[PDB]
Amino acid sequence: AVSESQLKKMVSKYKYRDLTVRETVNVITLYKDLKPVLDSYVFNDGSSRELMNLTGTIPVPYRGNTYNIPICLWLLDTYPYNPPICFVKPTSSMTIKTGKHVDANGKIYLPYLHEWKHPQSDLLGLIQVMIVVFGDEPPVFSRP
Repeated sequence: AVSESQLKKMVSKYKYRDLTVRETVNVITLYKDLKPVLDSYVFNDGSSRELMNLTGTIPVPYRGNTYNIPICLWLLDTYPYNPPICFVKPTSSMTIKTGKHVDANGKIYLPYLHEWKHPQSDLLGLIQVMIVVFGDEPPVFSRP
């Protein structure tokens, strides 16, 4: 019950709508898998706010097979800086291989993303980085 029409109304509060709606579509439309979501956050029950996110899975060649590495997407109206946040949410069967980018908090803080600044930031690359980092050695593994 959240079509493109309703999406606009949900992302109307955002400042960079044209960039927030184009960045998401570009991905979900290219990776034909990422599903758009809308979750509002609160500051210790002191103040709420509308927030959009993207949850889905991304294939990956490993061990001679095609594994799926689930990952979530976070968005902001402008704060703290501007760039969208990244997070991972694997399944109970999967795990979180601690490393340099895949911390124990399902975070994906990458150097390429840390020092990332538009106009090269379209969200399309934000997903590609993981496709490469996870394409060499997926951390979501579960030690079969």
